[PDB]
Amino acid sequence: SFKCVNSLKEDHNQPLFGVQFNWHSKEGDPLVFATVGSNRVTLYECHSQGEIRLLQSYVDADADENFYTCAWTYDSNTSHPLLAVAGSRGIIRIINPITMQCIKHYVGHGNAINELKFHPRDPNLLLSVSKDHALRLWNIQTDTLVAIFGGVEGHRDEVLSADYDLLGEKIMSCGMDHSLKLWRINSKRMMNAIKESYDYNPNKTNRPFISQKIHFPDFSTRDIHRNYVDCVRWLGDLILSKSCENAIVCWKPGKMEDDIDKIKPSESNVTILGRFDYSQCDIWYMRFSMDFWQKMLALGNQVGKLYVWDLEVEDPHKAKCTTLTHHKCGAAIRQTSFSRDSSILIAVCDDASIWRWDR
Amino acid sequence: AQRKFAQS
Repeated sequence: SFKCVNSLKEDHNQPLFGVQFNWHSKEGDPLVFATVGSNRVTLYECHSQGEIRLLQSYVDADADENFYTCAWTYDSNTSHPLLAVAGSRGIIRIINPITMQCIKHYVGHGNAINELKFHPRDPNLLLSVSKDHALRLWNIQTDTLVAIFGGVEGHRDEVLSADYDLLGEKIMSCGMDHSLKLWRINSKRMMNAIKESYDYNPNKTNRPFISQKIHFPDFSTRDIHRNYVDCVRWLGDLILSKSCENAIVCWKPGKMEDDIDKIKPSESNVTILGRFDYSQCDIWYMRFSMDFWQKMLALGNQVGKLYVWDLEVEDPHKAKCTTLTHHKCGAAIRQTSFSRDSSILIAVCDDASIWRWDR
Repeated sequence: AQRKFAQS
């Protein structure tokens, strides 16, 4: 259970499409989160009395840029937290969150970037998904494009979301073609390509770095949803995904007993384990989130209502749901984030408003 | 074929 202890609004008055607490922080450091909207990324510290202290912002040199998403990692070189951001321009900016300057940036996607994710074990491995139908894997330590996932059996419309599994051995992606696609990155080929991206030094060579063109996923399905799939998340070997049909579905490839790592690309069966129902969330690009321990699940709707499910139950159908509402919160909640200690939940909205809920 | 916004 939660209480709303504060709200504010950013002065660009554009949608805030993203929010991420920094889980890559240190001992006792203030709780910091980033918001992305318009052409800016903004950093806030959380304090008691529900105080939300604005720290710094980065505004893009290009007034036409519109950032959609961000993700935290560690800078392997300096050991400080880094923040990657991307949006409609299809350019990944790597931001020093301390100084809010762009250190470097990556171009290549033929269009808007819809989602960024860092590998759960290796801080240098950045995943991006794009309006151009492709996913790309980057090594941000050596600035290399490791692989492009797309083409023959790739997505056939915009890729909207993706997620590494817990170990960082595989990725599930989803998009406007209604499909969810599995891509193993622990194959001998991909492990080797990652090894090569680390061994690449452009000062000591004239060879360019060659990307892998992964045209075929290791599993694909369109039998979970009947519309844009705009958020996917691993729950162990299970998947949580949502379309714009008012439910998050909990499912797995193959039969109940089939191990995810035995699944073949020809596999045509799926097993649905649970469904989380809610209302008035039919627009696309509405993302759900989970706390650090994955004990809970949060999703906001298009009228400013915040759902939180208790996932701490034997079977998915059993989960109870809390709804958080405030008479002043009436705009689409695009995304939520939990602080690392699960004590704070933040929601950001289409009217540039930010909402703090304390556990 | 599918809207991203519910507001003006």
